[PDB]
Amino acid sequence: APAGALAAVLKHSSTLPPESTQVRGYDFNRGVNYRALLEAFGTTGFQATNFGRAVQQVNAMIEKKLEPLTSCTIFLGYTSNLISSGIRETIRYLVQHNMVDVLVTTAGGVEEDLIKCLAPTYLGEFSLRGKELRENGINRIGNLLVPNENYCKFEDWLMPILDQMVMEQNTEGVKWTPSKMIARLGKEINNPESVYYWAQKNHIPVFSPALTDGSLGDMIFFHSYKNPGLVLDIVEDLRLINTQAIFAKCTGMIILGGGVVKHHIANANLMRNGADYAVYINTAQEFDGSDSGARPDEAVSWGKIRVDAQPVKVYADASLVFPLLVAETFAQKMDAFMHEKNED
Amino acid sequence: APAGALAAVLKHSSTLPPESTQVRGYDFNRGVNYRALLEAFGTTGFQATNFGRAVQQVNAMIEKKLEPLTSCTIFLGYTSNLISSGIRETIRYLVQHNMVDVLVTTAGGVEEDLIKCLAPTYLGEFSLRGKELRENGINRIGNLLVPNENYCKFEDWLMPILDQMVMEQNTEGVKWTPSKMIARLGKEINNPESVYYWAQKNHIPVFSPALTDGSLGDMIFFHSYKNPGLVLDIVEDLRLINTQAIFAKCTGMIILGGGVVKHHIANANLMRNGADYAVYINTAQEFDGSDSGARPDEAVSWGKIRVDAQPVKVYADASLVFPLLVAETFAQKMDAFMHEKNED
Amino acid sequence: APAGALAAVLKHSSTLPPESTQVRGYDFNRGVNYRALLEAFGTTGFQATNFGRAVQQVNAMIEKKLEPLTSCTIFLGYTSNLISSGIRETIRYLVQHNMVDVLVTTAGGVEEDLIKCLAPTYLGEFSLRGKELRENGINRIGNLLVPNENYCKFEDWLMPILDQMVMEQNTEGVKWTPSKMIARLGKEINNPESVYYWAQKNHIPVFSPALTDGSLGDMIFFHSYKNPGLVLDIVEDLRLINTQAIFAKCTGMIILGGGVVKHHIANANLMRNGADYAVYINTAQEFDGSDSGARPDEAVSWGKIRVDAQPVKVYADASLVFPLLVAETFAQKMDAFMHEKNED
Amino acid sequence: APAGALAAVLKHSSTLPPESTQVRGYDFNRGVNYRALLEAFGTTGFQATNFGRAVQQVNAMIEKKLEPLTSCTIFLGYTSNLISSGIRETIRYLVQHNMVDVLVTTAGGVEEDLIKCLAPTYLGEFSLRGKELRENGINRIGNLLVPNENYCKFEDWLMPILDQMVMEQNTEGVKWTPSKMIARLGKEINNPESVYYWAQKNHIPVFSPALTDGSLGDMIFFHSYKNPGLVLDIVEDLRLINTQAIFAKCTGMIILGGGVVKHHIANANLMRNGADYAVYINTAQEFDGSDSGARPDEAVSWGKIRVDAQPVKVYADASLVFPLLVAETFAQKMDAFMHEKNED
Ligand SMILES: NC(=O)c1ccc[n+]([C@@H]2O[C@H](COP(=O)([O-])OP(=O)(O)OC[C@H]3O[C@@H](n4cnc5c(N)ncnc54)[C@H](O)[C@@H]3O)[C@@H](O)[C@H]2O)c1
Ligand SMILES: NC(=O)c1ccc[n+]([C@@H]2O[C@H](COP(=O)([O-])OP(=O)(O)OC[C@H]3O[C@@H](n4cnc5c(N)ncnc54)[C@H](O)[C@@H]3O)[C@@H](O)[C@H]2O)c1
Ligand SMILES: NC(=O)c1ccc[n+]([C@@H]2O[C@H](COP(=O)([O-])OP(=O)(O)OC[C@H]3O[C@@H](n4cnc5c(N)ncnc54)[C@H](O)[C@@H]3O)[C@@H](O)[C@H]2O)c1
Ligand SMILES: NC(=O)c1ccc[n+]([C@@H]2O[C@H](COP(=O)([O-])OP(=O)(O)OC[C@H]3O[C@@H](n4cnc5c(N)ncnc54)[C@H](O)[C@@H]3O)[C@@H](O)[C@H]2O)c1
Repeated sequence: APAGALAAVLKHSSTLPPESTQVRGYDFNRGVNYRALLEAFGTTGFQATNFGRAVQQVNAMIEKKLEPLTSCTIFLGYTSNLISSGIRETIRYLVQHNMVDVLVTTAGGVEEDLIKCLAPTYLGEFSLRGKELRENGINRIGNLLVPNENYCKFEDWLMPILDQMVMEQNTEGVKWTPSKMIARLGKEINNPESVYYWAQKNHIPVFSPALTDGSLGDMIFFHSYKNPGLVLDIVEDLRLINTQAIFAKCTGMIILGGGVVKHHIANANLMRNGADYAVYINTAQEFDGSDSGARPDEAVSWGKIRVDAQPVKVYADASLVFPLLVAETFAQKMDAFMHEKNED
Repeated sequence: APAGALAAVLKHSSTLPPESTQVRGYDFNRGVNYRALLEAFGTTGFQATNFGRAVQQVNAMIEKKLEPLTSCTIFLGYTSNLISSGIRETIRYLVQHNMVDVLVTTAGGVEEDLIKCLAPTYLGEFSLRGKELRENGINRIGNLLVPNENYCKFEDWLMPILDQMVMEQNTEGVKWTPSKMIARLGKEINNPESVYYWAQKNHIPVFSPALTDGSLGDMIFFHSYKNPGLVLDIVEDLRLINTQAIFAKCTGMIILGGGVVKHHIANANLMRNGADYAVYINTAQEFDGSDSGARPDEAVSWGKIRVDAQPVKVYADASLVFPLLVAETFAQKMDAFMHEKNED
Repeated sequence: APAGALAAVLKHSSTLPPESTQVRGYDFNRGVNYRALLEAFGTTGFQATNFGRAVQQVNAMIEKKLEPLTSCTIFLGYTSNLISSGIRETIRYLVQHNMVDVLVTTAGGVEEDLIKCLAPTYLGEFSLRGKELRENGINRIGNLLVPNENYCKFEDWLMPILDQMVMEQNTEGVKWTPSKMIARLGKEINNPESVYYWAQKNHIPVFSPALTDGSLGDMIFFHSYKNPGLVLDIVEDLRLINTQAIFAKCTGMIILGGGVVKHHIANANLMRNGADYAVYINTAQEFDGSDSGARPDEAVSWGKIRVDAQPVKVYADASLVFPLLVAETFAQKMDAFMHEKNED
Repeated sequence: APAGALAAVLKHSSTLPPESTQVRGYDFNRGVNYRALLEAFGTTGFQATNFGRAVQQVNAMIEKKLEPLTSCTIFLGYTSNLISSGIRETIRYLVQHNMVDVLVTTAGGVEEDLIKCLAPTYLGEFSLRGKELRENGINRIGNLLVPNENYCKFEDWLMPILDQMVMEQNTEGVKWTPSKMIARLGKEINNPESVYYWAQKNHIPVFSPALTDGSLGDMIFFHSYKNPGLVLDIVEDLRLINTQAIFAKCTGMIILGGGVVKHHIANANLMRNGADYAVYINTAQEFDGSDSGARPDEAVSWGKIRVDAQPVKVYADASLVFPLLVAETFAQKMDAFMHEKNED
């Protein structure tokens, strides 16, 4: 056999350091121990290992936090489609129990939480044809369906609030911004199933720099005809979110998806020279040079994540991953959170 | 041989309709006829066929347009990373020659066009480690590099302009919005290599609902300490972009990337019950239910693309695709555009 | 407000049919009921809903099966990297308990199961540089590491077996094929942690048309110098796998990943005019026209999946998804499987 | 303004080294100079820059080659769907003019080249429903269509050849392997539009370890009933491809797509301790730990690409990219290739 071929293929290797962990998956001969099955993800490899790390990182944020400021300010960011899905429930649970500090989402992420209190969203199919659905006034969101009557109901609900918002702006001197508006709609919806109802109630601010890119925008638009003058300033909200990072004792970032939401949170944390913890769950890829698809390491070069931080990115659909992450982290510390509130 | 196996595998088929086109790629035995090679993409299959269709669709927008209003209002949308790349040149060419009507981009998409007039962006690698780059103050964007000194220069350049913007707001009654600001910075940069210099000059509006999510935002933030009060209203800009769709004789949408940009343009066109032409070039996928990754058909269900329109989506990095699309469309009609301006 | 704008945006919609299911995620206020949390994936939307469907489809295969033939022949296919990961354990569990009928994997999928009985694979990082690792003789597989000494040990282990295989071929008339070889190596490894040890023991055939594309191939190659003549025929294995589909009472397909494995299983089922059940878990996309990235519906056009079947594709990394699918399906029916074997 | 905030954001940076290249895209004010537009991809960034590098790397392989052995043995690998597309023409052009040395493809990649000489493939849509198409006996491949009558014609064409192949095996002692078979079918098809007709004619071997995974396999299967005994050995083909790498003066790898094809070529080059040049064009991602989605650097850790080589991976659909790469490389050196053959 060719010598060089043998040498190339049969190259010797010294052993790895003792610290090395072996790949090993959950053994179902033990039966189904869900906690152990989930912990086994850590040694399963690929994205399973990253999920395992995300659980450790989020648990570290929480532990730091349990040591109005807290020991660690957690920013929770998500894209609109996640509020359309059932992840809306998971997010509402975290906010209801004051487990995160700052929320930032896109317009869809705001409006659809309120609308779900008015009418439901349904399961559909990715394959459903647009023409046929439009003839029925049904809007398609992935494999989910939002009947357009939902937005008609949203309009009926919202208009009276916009009348009052412009009145208050003009007679009471109110300076409206996306966060102030979102807090208002949250108080107005007055429904325990609402993310913003709870955020408003727990004084957790919600940032959304492009609040006008959606249904709420359409309503603001039409309403501006009979009642012109409403102003939504994005500058004041910039100061608010940035100062939360700046004066935080320590920060963690839990970001689902990419775009403005992801970038906006990481830019705020650059103001303090980087977040101390960062966990991402998104399906974007880096090859196109997009910010949305950038590995957490690129954020390190910008100084948005501390050079000594251990950021984790899980490549996967959050609808699948987020509830499992919450089950193994926040949900496992309910007593600790309550204890901090004097309820345990 | 098993009968049912034979029947299943050897199932007969009638012939396809005469209208059917055969798959066939460019024959290099002809040598290199670039125009024919590009036209051959149409019958090559997969994304090549979609690129071929995108060329036909954009050419249709242009032809309709050549028949202050024009016969077809073209909205050009792009994400920030594309202005970081050399596609910034392609976009500036289209705007310089008044070939598109409305532009919408994200914050990075605005600021980096101006900054490139102050200092350049360089080629780097996706692999460059964040820690090492940060120790040098180098920001990484995909396989591109933006030295942080660039933003320091941006700050020196921008501050005087922000002083004047707040002065004008307070003594001259100016109501600032993202588009008005972008037009101002474009006039200020006064450089022929600037996209916004040309947009401002050709009265092509630029929308950017989250103009604060970036460097310009950081500068607005810091500046607000010595000179507080600047207001950036996103509501008035909503009326402006929506009315462009509403009063357009016909519309076309050329969108690179996804996120707010893509959604914002399609929402404006819903105001006229859908765009007449739509071409997309992005790398997002639909499985995660994201708006960014939605096939053009989902937009049809919302009524953002006319049910009778033939939208085209090319799955590919625009840095590769866009210059070829411009070469085969707009660049092929320079004389026609000039003719409309009485220069031919 | 513009009339047509209002009409377009405020289009009415009738209600959806009563059969419609509402999107709703798990409510953590209930605490952590893992079974309910997993069942809630079904109404969470996006890939979570598809995972929910995959569980229902696999449970249907199993139920049909529990009604040497069985009521439903399940083909289990997987790519090499999944045997490198801890999913190797999940697969071995299914095979150990005779829960699937036919296995098909690539070369890596065969050899690495045997090698893990000789030396372990470790956790590494996607970021580890190739040059540095090669200087140490460490092979990188995603975020996993395979020290090259592992293959040296594999060679020491395999050579004696290859000597015997060629002897038997030449003096005992044995006609070697990939499946016969894999069964032999499985018997030889004689380790309860081995997938092929169990397959061989439970008479579950393993197909691998390109068994030579890997380490086993390198060893076959070098060995052919001192002991030439070994023949591995891929034709006989074709008859074997095809006849399993043809004479099956009913079939189900559980495929992880794409490529040859996925295509080979679906082609065998075309021989019976399509599989009755099909569940896929892979991360491939359809835009490039690849077979690996084709939606299950394309398989329907070929007649590889029955037109009346309800195939499910989950877009996600199987290292994350497969153990959860097994927990909710096969692992929940251990007693039923044992009952069929007279052990309950 | 907060000091630490200013320090973090306004961090100074020294200038980059003089060797740094600036990002800059093609300026269409020059008109359309296709050669310059393509060369400009190099400084455009993202995948455009990688395409630019792929052109330089392939040109280096060719230059080395122009210095039966040649100075550089080029392995050309591609997946089946690319032969279904018009890229079949591009590949046939390279083979017709003896520009590559070894070809390796999957089963579909072999059979569909032959079938296209019998009947054409057509343009369809990704959206075409499987049920409807199957009722018509039309097979769907991405946005392409293959009428099933094509395979019926393939069967009529192939059977006589298989009768002879088994006759020759049994009376003339022929030992069949995938490469020997493919050479035979190539000679048999006797059509200048056939890739394998030209490969056979130019003595360019074609490897395909899973030649049975497709239509040719179905035909081999059915034929084995009346004429049993045909043997296709994959071991001898292993020696052939490996020795091409081993005894090559220098090697280059041009791989389109992933899977067996990609892995098989890189494994052969490991026999010589790595390929000297490597260019890849595929859409696979690394996150799932797949070999198909591995960055070229992982191949370096295995020693399949020389540690001192500059491999290039372009993330994009090859139907779009490959013809442009050939236009800028091989097609630009036709005279040089002919010169080496004494035709110039
Ligand atoms: N998507 C909707 O349902 C919806 C509804 C109303 C308005 N909008 C508008 O669309 C704009 C853009 O949307 P976003 O909401 O900005 O971005 P998308 O455009 O919603 O998502 C951006 C990126 O986030 C990642 N992502 C999306 N869903 C994910 C998931 N399930 N798991 C993990 N990663 C995921 C993907 O990488 C994607 O490319 C919003 O600003 C909003 O104004 C969207
Ligand atoms: N990316 C930057 O360089 C940069 C710079 C400054 C600020 N920002 C901020 O980041 C926010 C989010 O970015 P965007 O700019 O909103 O989105 P990304 O988050 O820039 O891109 C969103 C989606 O667009 C698609 N896309 C990206 N690049 C593409 C390409 N080359 N070809 C085709 N498709 C492509 C992808 O599917 C991607 O998931 C901006 O609003 C901005 O404020 C980004
Ligand atoms: N990958 C390895 O570790 C390895 C080891 C030895 C040999 N090989 C050789 O490489 C060849 C090609 O590999 P395969 O093994 O054929 O294909 P890959 O090339 O292993 O995977 C092919 C496709 O499967 C899907 N996929 C991969 N991993 C996945 C995951 N974690 N979850 C879901 N989907 C996933 C992806 O869409 C991917 O593009 C094999 O035939 C084998 O001979 C590979
Ligand atoms: N795809 C077909 O038309 C077809 C036809 C007959 C038989 N088959 C069988 O399917 C098996 C698997 O197919 P392959 O042919 O092995 O792999 P695919 O499974 O054809 O492709 C594998 C990977 O290659 C990459 N890829 C595919 N098309 C690409 C493109 N246009 N540009 C760049 N990258 C691309 C992708 O990352 C993909 O995940 C073959 O071995 C063959 O036996 C396929």
